[PDB]
Amino acid sequence: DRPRFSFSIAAREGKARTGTIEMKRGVIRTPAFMPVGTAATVKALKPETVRATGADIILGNTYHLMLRPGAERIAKLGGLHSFMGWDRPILTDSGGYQVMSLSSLTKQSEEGVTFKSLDGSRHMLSPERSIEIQHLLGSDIVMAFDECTPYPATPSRAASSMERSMRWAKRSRDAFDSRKEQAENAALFGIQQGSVFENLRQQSADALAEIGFDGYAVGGLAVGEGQDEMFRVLDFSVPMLPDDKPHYLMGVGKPDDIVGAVERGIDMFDCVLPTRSGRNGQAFTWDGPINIRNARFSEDLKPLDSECHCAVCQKWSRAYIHHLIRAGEILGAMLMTEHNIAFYQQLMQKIRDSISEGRFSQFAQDFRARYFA
Amino acid sequence: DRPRFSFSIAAREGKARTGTIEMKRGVIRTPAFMPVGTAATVKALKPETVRATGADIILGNTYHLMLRPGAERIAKLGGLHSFMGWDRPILTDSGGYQVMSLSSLTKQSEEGVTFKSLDGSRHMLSPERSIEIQHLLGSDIVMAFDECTPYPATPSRAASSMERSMRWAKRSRDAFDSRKEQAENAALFGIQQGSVFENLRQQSADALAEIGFDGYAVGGLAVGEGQDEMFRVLDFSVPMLPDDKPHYLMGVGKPDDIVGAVERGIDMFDCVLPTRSGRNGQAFTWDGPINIRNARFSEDLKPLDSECHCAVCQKWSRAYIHHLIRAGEILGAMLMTEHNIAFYQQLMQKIRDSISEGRFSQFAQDFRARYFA
Ligand SMILES: CNc1nc2c(CC[C@H]3O[C@@H](OC)[C@H](O)[C@@H]3O)c3nc(N)[nH]c(=O)c3cc2[nH]1
Ligand SMILES: CNc1nc2c(CC[C@H]3O[C@@H](OC)[C@H](O)[C@@H]3O)c3nc(N)[nH]c(=O)c3cc2[nH]1
Ligand SMILES: [Cl-]
Ligand SMILES: [Cl-]
Ligand SMILES: [Zn+2]
Ligand SMILES: [Zn+2]
Repeated sequence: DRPRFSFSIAAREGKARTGTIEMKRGVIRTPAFMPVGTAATVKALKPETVRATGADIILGNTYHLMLRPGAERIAKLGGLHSFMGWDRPILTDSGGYQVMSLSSLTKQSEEGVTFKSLDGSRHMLSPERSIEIQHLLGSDIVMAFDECTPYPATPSRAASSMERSMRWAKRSRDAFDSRKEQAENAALFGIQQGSVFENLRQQSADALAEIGFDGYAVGGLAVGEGQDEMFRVLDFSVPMLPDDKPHYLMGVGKPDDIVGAVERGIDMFDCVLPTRSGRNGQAFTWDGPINIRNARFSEDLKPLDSECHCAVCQKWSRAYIHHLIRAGEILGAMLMTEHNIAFYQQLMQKIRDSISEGRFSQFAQDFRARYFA
Repeated sequence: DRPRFSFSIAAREGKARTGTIEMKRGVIRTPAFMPVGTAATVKALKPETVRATGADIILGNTYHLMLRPGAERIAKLGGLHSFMGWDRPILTDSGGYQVMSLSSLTKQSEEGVTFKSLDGSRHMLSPERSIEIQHLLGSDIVMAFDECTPYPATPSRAASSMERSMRWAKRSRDAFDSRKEQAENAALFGIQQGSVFENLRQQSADALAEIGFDGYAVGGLAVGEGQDEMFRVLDFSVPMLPDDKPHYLMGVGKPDDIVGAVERGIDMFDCVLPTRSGRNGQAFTWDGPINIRNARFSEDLKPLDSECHCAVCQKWSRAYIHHLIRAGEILGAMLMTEHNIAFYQQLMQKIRDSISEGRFSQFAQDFRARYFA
């Protein structure tokens, strides 16, 4: 039987790595893309379809599930896996991003964060409660409860925020370890903060490594800083993390962001872009994104992408999908989403294979030349 | 190879019949239920899923497709079957119901009907244009262009409407026959009108039989008359139609309506109820409909129906589907719709098998006793 957690690196090229994470519920091929399913569903897809696209793991969120249908309720019903019908690993975010994004709904203290408004209803999160919710969900990869520092941030505020997150990281560690069933069957990842500042990123990495985690996320990015800045921060931040554990870049991203992040040592990704923008009519192709709503696609018999191996591209035309999306038809959302998630997984497969073969640098160059032609 | 059209009756019980319609694109088992897909999609289902539920044929609509994406456009793209990815028979309604339902948008004459409002855009239908559109779509069963008489109607107005429909039926016949490819590969059904009046129903049946059609629809019902009245009209109306051709009751209906209509000699049905009410949270079960939104289902681990063989009932709980529908999630619509269409197809299968075995009367009684308990 598989271990609780084992990350193995099979091949490297520069800072890029490819390998596997073995967990009780399955193997995760890295670099990995995690489709997002905040409401216990990857929007518009059956779990079998998510799996058919090549996904090894999906992401859920403590915050959303706490509100609906409720953490205790999901536990009573047998856990998140049984509830939604996905039997493979699930990573759950801790709510720490919502601490920032929904801050106007919040009262924050060193103890935790209380969210208000069911109208005006209150829900509390803290390192202890976040870890408890993730246990109730039966999460396989549990994220520490942090605060995603807003961007931009002054060095003083970035430091204060990061320092609180490191204290919360220790509390997350202790809460996780104190629950035997969780400690024995799930993994716990810490989240590096520090905004765009090298010294704070170093302090955060050191604090997290001292505590010790199964994996290390780079938090606090993909919050409006832009690719140049994000890459600049990754350049110094990723090498600060333990080399022998997975590196997870939260919230990234567009295909080119993913490629560049892998070039900088990232092993795991999540983003709503393929799902959300899919429902909005944006389809990813090897020649760049297209908006299927555009009148130029109304009689285009080609598939969304000329090479894509997904079921959507095997069967339906751009013209049909154009019609569906224009008409607001549910099947439009379904087909766009399946194709985009499949595209993302094919991207990850090409990345993995090219690293394994020592030709990732060439792949990255070729990918960019064509995607941005 | 299969014929253009051959209806064979394999077994009978009272007025009920079971058999097959063989057409070039496939065999239709009767009594048959046709899922509705007005916008070139059965809402929230891939065609493969529609087929997996047991559907042999689906319904499209001349009116909706004329407006979006356009009949000529669909023809240019290779026809409706290729466009939407359903390779089996498709029946297309003629627009005659919309002549009534959208009458405030219309100017009507003996020549046809023009619909207004793309803002204020005009679109014309007539027997000739309706049949032409259905040809452009590549419909397998073409419906005559009629007018669904509003309900209630005075005998005078019902007569005038019916008489116009019979003139339009002859024009539909001639338009269909004048197009060699259509005449050789598709079938044409006439539509009986006459409101709730026996003498007008008889005149309409006689006119249609004199013209001659491949099948005969009972039109002008399921327009607010209620089951008692609908059944009363079917009691005298269905025997007026040629016995050796299919009898299609347009717009019906709830499960009990279908059972009673089969008891009265109906072979084919269409209705948006399982799809539309599915998206609205109504699930059909052998113990009657339930509304999955109801709080009583929030922690109910049972499938939607205890006996249903559909994929949804094999995998997901009422509690999960309750959550999805409450959350407005697309997967909620998908799962409810697949289950409801599967339920309807299982109903049709039970009807067919019971007629084949000479125990349909018993089935109808048992069905009603449990469904309305
Ligand atoms: C988009 N960029 C981005 N996403 C981020 C997320 C996930 C949001 C999570 O919240 C939901 O999206 C709003 C989804 O479930 C998503 O996985 C983050 N989560 C934590 N705990 N800490 C961060 O510093 C953080 C930074 C992010 N930057
Ligand atoms: C609901 N009851 C009912 N439906 C009916 C339809 C189909 C509407 C068609 O229009 C669309 O639904 C509005 C769907 O495509 C549907 O198949 C009818 N069509 C014709 N041509 N003539 C009728 O007398 C008629 C009567 C109906 N009664
Ligand atoms: Cl999404
Ligand atoms: Cl519908
Ligand atoms: Zn594709
Ligand atoms: Zn079912």
